[PDB]
Amino acid sequence: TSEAVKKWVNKIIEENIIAVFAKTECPYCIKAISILKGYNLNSHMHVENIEKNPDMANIQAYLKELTGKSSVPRIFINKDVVGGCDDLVKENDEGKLKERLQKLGLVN
Repeated sequence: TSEAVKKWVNKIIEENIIAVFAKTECPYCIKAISILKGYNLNSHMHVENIEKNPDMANIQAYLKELTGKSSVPRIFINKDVVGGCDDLVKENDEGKLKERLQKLGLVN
């Protein structure tokens, strides 16, 4: 159950190069996802809405164990912690996001 939730989160992060944990009607989730889709990352992206899930609290606690925060969006790229939307904005603006994606063969 604790194990089940951890395995499920892990599976999301490990099966998808770009993994975003999000919730319903959240501007910073929407913004982050929109930025990532701007790199045409769709084919390698998975967005999980964790608010529509009976185990929301457990998922958030685990995301905090992994990354230091329980808030959404929580963004992983090839298993590495990017963080939230503000972290993504900083990486994108400073060229770090593009470099990440280049190394993954995702942007030419």
